[PDB]
Amino acid sequence: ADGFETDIAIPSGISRPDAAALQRCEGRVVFLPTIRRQLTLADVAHESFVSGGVSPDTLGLLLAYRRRFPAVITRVLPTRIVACPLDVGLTHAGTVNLRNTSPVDLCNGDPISLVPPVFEDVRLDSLDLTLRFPVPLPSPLAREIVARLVARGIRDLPDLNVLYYNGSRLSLLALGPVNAELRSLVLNMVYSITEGTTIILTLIPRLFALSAQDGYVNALLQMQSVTREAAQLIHPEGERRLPLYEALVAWLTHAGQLGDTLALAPVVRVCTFDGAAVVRSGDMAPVIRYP
Amino acid sequence: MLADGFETDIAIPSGISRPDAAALQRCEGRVVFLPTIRRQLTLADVAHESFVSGGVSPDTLGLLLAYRRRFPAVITRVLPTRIVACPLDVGLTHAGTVNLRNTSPVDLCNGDPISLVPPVFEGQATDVRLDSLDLTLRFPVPLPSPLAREIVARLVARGIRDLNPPDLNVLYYNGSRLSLLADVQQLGPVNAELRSLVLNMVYSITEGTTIILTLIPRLFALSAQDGYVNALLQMQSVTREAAQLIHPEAPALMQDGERRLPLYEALVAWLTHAGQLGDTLALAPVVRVCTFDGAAVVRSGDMAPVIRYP
Amino acid sequence: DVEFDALLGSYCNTLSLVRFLELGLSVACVCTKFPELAYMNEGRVQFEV
Amino acid sequence: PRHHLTRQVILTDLCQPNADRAGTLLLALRHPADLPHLAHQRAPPGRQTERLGEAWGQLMEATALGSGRAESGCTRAGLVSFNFLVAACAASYDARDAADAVRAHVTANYRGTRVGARLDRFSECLRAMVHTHVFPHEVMRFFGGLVSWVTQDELASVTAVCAGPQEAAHTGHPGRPRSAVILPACAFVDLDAELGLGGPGAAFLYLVFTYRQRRDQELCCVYVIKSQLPPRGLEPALERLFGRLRITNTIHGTEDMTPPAPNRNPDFPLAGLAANPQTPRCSAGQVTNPQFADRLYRWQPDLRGRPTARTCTYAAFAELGMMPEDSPRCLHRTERFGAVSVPVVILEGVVWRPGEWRACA
Repeated sequence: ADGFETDIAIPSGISRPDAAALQRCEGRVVFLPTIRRQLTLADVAHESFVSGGVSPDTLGLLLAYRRRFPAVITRVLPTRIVACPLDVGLTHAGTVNLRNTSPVDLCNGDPISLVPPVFEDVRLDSLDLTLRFPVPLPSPLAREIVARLVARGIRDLPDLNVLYYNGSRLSLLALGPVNAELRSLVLNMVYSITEGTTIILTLIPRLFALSAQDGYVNALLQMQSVTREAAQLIHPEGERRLPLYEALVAWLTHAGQLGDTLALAPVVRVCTFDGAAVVRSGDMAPVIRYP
Repeated sequence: MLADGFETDIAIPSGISRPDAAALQRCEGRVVFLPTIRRQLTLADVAHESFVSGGVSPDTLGLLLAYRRRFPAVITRVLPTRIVACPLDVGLTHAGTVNLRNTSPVDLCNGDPISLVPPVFEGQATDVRLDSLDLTLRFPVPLPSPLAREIVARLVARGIRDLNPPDLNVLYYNGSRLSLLADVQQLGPVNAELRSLVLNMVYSITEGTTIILTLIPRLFALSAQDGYVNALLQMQSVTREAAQLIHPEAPALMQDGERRLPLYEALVAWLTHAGQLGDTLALAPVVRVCTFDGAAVVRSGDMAPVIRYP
Repeated sequence: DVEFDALLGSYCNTLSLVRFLELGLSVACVCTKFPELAYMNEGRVQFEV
Repeated sequence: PRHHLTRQVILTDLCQPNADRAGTLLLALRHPADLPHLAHQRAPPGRQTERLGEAWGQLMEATALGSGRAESGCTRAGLVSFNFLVAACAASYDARDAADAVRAHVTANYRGTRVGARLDRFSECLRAMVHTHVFPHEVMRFFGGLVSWVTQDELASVTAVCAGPQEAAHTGHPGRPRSAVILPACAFVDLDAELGLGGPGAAFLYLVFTYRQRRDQELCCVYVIKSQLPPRGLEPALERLFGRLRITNTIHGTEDMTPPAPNRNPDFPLAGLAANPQTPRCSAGQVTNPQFADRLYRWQPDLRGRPTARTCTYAAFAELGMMPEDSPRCLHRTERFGAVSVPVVILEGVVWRPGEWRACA
């Protein structure tokens, strides 16, 4: 009846406790390289995300998830792990149970993006691999939480550990590893932000100059209108060159690169039906993607 | 999205030179801009002739502002009577797969978002004329998302040169070399791209960005102790010779800083304008490639499956 | 060595269907079934005293 | 065709599905326990701090005087019906005759006492949403249209359609099957007239809030706009209508916020000191040491008086749905709602696709 399911086969040699952890492993977000009817399990494992040389940090998964294709695990047989890919196989059927690994209880009608477990781990010794499951927390919190955790590391060079959602406290602190694991996300902010705020500053030297309020808003509104006075109110024009326009392109590449990573697109929405209004931690939530 | 999908019939006038009929069967997958979502349209509304401005032929840079006001659709199958295409803003097909025959000098890989770009490249321009019907067809070049963000960045920076009375032309991908053309840019559409920058430029500047300017002398010392930080500056940044001259210090005390978070207000407003700017200048990358049979590279001139994004 | 387990029996439930007429709470009722009700708007009953 | 139902038992404090019968918009909320300190966290400096929760407190205190619906419970109100929000912001529409006509049955056809006390207070909460700077489009979120509703005293069961066609869901009455979209005429504003662009095609429905930021009375207006533009093309059209609102939000709204002592500063010498080779520099190892940083340039930016994009905010939008026909069908009728007649725009064949919000600042 034109159903579509991926089948992730487990290589043989499984220990009896590792099969029970994968029995417990349930409906969660699992990534894969390409959509295919059959797949090796080594693509699913965390070892498949390496760039070097280096086991990837918080930043490199966010690069990877746009290249990977998210799927949600269905029933778990001992021989195969059956999962359906979200971006193709779901749209014809619309039928997924998803379990919270989240600390945050879910409301109805939310859009759901997904974050690597930076907030904070299924490990297999007999298969010699680990499995990281991302955290499906809602997308308005997702733009908040990433901006909170970056702003923590900025202070290392008012308490940031406080978040409330629908009457529930959160504690982002839970220090040692997370501050060092996230450090690459901090540096690409400060490189992109400060390079912008010098080039914009370089083209218009009167921005942080005159005035504090008046001449600034005077220069703002004339720049803000649709009228054809655009270049006449912006530009300034042995002695060496500042490569401004060679730095504009390279900055737009790097700042444009963070666009696809830090948008955290709404892959999943929840429509509660024949169940509770609020989906709590450890519950199976019903899942419907945009048609 | 509709359940059965939505398709538009672009009607062909019956005056047909027969070699042009066999030339339209090579159109099997291309990109076609529709102005509306009328289910029946004409070839006159498709071609470059109605696509002109009032009295002015559009240039290459300003052609993007005509694109984002239109609806890019993909041809599925060409009949002798008409041409069937599927819009991308509308829910694209029944199954969810559109086949795109590529007109690209760039190879494609799996899970690459595709924005679409005018013919810019020197010597590799691709047009199809219809001498019987007096129709000229410009079919845009599908490209991966960073290269589409690069070529827009190259061309816009080119126009800001000519507003003031060397060099930056060539970009690289997979080590290969390719160039692009610079004839003229209309001074109007350069101003609109300029203003679309500087509004979103200034909107990324908040009171917390005052603090982050004072972290600039830390990075230039930290880039000497770590090789990863040194590879970000790229030897050409403005911040390097700004760190060698300007030593800023933070304004203190803040107004009402007891209650608030200056850095957090800076980061959220930065992501909504500066990080959003890849969507502002060119059109949105609606399309990415997801091959159902495992293959790394789709070669240049071959079809590729398409699944929506995001 | 010889060791083994075994399943000694397996027991079920018998859910007896309760006809409402087997209840004599129907003696507080006048039960008549419509062929359809959801088509109908407000109906009413007249009394003459 | 494929369509998705939702069920969520929400109160009838600010919704009356007994009144607003079938095919009206619904809006979800953020369970206002999150609200009060976010206004204490995300407001611009110099403004009033706790005006939001105190105004929101006066709503919850005036929700139910009789029978004692308490100020906090396990089940909390999450849904606001669309005709309530129109009647909330009803003082700001252009057509005053139809504006009070929406408010007419809101005060009458609802189930409760002193409904007009809620209306002037909920709008006062919306006036307190913008000044305390928790924007309602961060709080409001789209919820589906009604198909069936099981009601009782205060709590009620709501069945809504989150995605797919508004038609194809079964009502529950086979006597009166499939329903259509009902909207008041005060909010339905086309852009086919005010851009003069006729012709056939499909259209994209859009929810639009409006924000007039001032230390005086602040406003709210909700519009369901039928347009042929994408979200990639809606941004100049919302600017051309509301351009004066864009100017006043730049100029005003930043009061009170203390400027620095003028003026700071004379401009940066990055372009001036880069050309001359005699200017003193420093290596990577020399910086963050005091002696090498003595001879360097000192540069103190001040930004306290800046009117920035967070306070330059005007109207915002999100995707609502399509009209896939060649020509859309918009009828203008009046219905009861006994015995109050309301100017109502009826939409035909709406297919629902929500989207994320977007600020046009």
